[PDB]
Amino acid sequence: DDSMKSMNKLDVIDKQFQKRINGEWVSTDFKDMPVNENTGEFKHSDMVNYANKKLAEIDSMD
Amino acid sequence: NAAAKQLAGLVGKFDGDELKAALAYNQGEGRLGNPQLEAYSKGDFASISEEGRNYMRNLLDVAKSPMAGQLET
Repeated sequence: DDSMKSMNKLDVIDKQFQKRINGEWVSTDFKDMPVNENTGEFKHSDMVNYANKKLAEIDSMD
Repeated sequence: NAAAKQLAGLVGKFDGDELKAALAYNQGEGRLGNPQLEAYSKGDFASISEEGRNYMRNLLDVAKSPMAGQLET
């Protein structure tokens, strides 16, 4: 259950974050879009996990 | 003088950010308003309302809050 919840909320976080990178005024603080029905709650754990996984992901790019 | 003291406290009670003090006076400190005062603390936003954001924008003169450079845009 945690693996699916984390993957879904992780991609949601990343998309809403790319929005902030390209656009402006997106409020990535803690309160995001949890209405995915599957994503459900956002723990604070994701954004730290998001930053870590995405930074390593960038490291692994070609 | 009493209102000047209240506004000087509002300037003091938050920070050297007078625009939030003006918003706190106009929209009340602690009623409906108190969410907005906190909401301001996250960017100019939309959690703030018809009279709130417009009146706050009217005081885009002196001075000198970060949100004053951040209200527009």
